[PDB]
Amino acid sequence: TKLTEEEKNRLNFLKKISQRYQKFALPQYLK
Repeated sequence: TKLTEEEKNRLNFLKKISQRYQKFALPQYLK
């Protein structure tokens, strides 16, 4: 597929970059 794959990738890319992107702001917690 073209949607499932991409959507499935975002979950990996986000979690992959999250490792380094946790100080810039971290929108995770409430805002």
